[PDB]
Amino acid sequence: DIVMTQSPSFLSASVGDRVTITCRASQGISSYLAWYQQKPGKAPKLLIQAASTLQSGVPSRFSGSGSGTEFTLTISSLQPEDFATYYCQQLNSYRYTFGQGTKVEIKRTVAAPSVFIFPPSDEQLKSGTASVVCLLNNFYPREAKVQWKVDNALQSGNSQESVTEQDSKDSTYSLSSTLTLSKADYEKHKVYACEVTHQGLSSPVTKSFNRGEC
Amino acid sequence: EVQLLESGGDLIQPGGSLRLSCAASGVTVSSNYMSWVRQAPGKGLEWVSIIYPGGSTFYADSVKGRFTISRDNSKNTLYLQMHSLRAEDTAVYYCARDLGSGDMDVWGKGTTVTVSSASTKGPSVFPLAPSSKSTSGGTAALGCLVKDYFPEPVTVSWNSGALTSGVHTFPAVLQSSGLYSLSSVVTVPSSSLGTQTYICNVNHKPSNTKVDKKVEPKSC
Amino acid sequence: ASVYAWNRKRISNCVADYSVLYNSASFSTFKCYGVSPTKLNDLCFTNVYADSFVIRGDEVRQIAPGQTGKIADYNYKLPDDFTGCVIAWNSNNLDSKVGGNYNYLYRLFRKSNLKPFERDISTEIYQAGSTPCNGVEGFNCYFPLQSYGFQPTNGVGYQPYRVVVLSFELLHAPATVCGPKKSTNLVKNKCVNFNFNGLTGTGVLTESNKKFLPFQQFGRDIADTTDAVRDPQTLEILDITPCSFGGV
Amino acid sequence: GNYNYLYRLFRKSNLKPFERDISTEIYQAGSTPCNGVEGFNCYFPLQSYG
Ligand SMILES: *[C@@H]1O[C@H](CO)[C@@H](O)[C@H](O)[C@H]1NC(C)=O
Repeated sequence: DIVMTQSPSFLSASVGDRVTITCRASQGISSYLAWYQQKPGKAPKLLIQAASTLQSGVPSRFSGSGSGTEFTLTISSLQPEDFATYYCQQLNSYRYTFGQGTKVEIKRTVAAPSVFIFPPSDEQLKSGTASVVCLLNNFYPREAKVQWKVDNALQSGNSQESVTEQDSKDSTYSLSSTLTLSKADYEKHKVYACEVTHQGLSSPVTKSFNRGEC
Repeated sequence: EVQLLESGGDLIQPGGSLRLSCAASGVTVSSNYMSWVRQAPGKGLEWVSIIYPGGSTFYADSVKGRFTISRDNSKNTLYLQMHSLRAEDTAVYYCARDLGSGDMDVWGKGTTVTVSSASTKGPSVFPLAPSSKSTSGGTAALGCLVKDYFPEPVTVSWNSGALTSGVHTFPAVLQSSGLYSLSSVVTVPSSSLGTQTYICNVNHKPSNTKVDKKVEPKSC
Repeated sequence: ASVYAWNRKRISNCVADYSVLYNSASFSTFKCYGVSPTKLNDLCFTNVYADSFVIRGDEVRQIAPGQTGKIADYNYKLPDDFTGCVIAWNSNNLDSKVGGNYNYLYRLFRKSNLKPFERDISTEIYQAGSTPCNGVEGFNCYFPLQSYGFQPTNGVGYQPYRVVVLSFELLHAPATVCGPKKSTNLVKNKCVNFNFNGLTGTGVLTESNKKFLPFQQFGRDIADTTDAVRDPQTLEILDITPCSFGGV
Repeated sequence: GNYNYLYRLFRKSNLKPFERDISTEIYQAGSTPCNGVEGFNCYFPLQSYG
C-alpha cells in the first residue's frame, strides 16, 4: 500500500517567515492530497484540497502545490495563529491514510538547560518502589537527550519522559525524565546519574548522587 | 450555523460497548459522506469509518468487525456503535463531513473515549527535595511527584496559588500499570530554602483526593 | 467512455469467436460469472451486450456482483445474478497525459445507489444540505461528477484501466449470437456416423447421381427415410447408403 | 468465515457414480501446460466455502 511520510516532525519558524512542509507518498497519487491544521485541543481545519485548491476562507498565506510523489504546503507569511500541527492526507484512497504531522513552533535563540536530579524520597521507598527524576529546565531547541546511568551502566527501557509546551513568555521547553526501579534493585547500586546532551552545552552535563549519602 | 455536536464518550472497561452520537445542523447527514475520525492521546489522526450518501459503509482495518456506523435521517444524526473495546481505542472521536474524496471540511468538537482496566485511584504525592548542593547566589529546583492515579486529570498548585512564577507541571505519562504519573517543579532562589515554605497542592476529583505536600530540604 | 456515461454495444445476429478473447495475453482481469470462458463457443444467446468504460485499477474489483463503492454504487452496477464476463486491462499508455488527463469522469454524488445496468448522465447540482441549489454551485451544492487524475507517474491502482463487460441474455426469443461450431473433413466409401446441418445418422456417403435444386438440402425416399444430403461446404450431393449388415 | 470446508471447482470429466477424487493436481484451464505451477489458467481445483 501507499505510505505517507511527512517531514519534518518539528520545525521552528518566526512570525513572518516562509514555511515549507513536505509530504512524500510511496508512489504516485496524482494530485489526491489534502492538508489540515490543528491547534491543541481543537478539531482539525481543512486548508487545501486536491493539492492546490485553498479552501474557502483560509488566508492567502497557505499555499499548496506538488504533483506525483512529492507534495508541499507553503505558508508564505507565518502569522501568530499559524503555530500549530499540520497533517497531510491521501485522497481518493481505500485507506484514508494520514501523514505523521508537522508541528510548527516559535523560533528563538539557543538556551542550555539547567539540569537537576532528585533521589527517591524515603516515603516512596517504604512502599517498595524508587522513582529517580531528572529535570531539564528552560531550554531551546526541543531536541535533548537524557541518558540514565546506574553505577556507570547505561539504562534503557525503565524510564519515561515528558516535555512541556513552549513557555508563553520565553518560548523554552522543559523536560522531566523518571527512572523507575524496585526498592530491591535501587539498593543494589550506588551512583545514579543522568547525562544531558543538548545544542546549548559544549559537552554533556551530568548530575548525579550516591544512594545513602546526603 | 453549520456544526456537528458529538456526545457519548465515557470511561469503559475493555470488552465493553459504547455508542457515540453526532447531531448535525447545516448539513444533511443522509445526503453526505460522513466519517468518524479519532486521535489517541499525543498521536495523529486516524480515520475510523464512513457511510456514503447511498448507504454503503466502510471501515478501517483496526476496527473492522467491532464498530458499526449508522445514521438517523429524522434526527439528522450520525452514530458510531462500538463493541469489544480495547485499550488502543482510547481517543478523542470526531465526526466529520467528507466532501467526497476524503477532504473533510466540517468537524465536530469531539468526544473522549477512555478504555482501561485500571481502577480509579488517588495519587501518592512524594517530594522532589531541593539538592543540598545549590549555587549560593543561584537557583534551586524542587517539586512534587504525583504518582499512580487514575483517571486523568490532576491539578497542581504551589503555596495555594501564591507561587506561580517558575512552575512547570509536566504532562502525565501512562505507566505500564495503567496508572498515570506526573511531576510538578518550581525553581526558587536558593537563599529562600531556609525561610520560605513550599507546599504543592494536588487535587484529583475522580477520587475526591486533596493532598498538600510540604517540600523541604533533606537533612542528613 | 467515462464510466458514468458507460457505452453499450448491442450484439445480435452474428457468430461469436470467443477464442480471440480468452487466448489473449493482454488482459489483466478476465472473470466470468455463470458461464465458463472456454466453453462459450458452444452456447447460443438471444442478445449479447458489451459495456465499456474507463476506471482506476483500484476500482476494477467493484465491477462484480455484490460490490459496493463509488463505482458500483453511483456509476456502473452489476446484478447479483449476473451472467457474463468482466474484462479489463491497463491503459496507462493511452489514457494518461503528461499534465494530467481529465477527460475521464465518474459520478461522486448521488442520493441513492444505481440499479443494475442503470446509466445516470445527469449533471444536476447536488444538494448536500438544507437550502436548495437552483443549479448554482457553492457550499453544500456540488457538481456531481469528479475527474480522474490520470498521470503516468501514478501507482498501478491509480492508473487508468479499460473495462469491457459482456452480458449474456437468454430470453424466450430466437437466439442470434452463437459460437463457431467448426467442422472436419469428410470421407467416402466407408461406414461413418455423420451429423449434417440438422440431421444425424449412420451410413456410407457416396457420390450421387441426382440433381438437387439450389435450395434443397436433405433427400427423402418414398418411405420417409433420409436418402441424400447436400454437403454444407462443398456443393456436392451425397447419397447415404446404410452400412452393410445381415443375419449370421 | 469458516473456510475449512472445500469443494472441487474444475475437473476434466464428470465423476462416475460413487467415484471419489481427492487429487490436488493443478487444473490447466488454458492451452499452456502448468507443470504443477499455479497461475493464469492454472488453478487449484479446490475452493473454500464462505
Ligand atoms: C468455404 O470455404 C472453403 C475454404 O475454407 C472454400 O474452398 C469454399 O469454396 C467455401 N464455400 C462457399 C460456399 O463459400
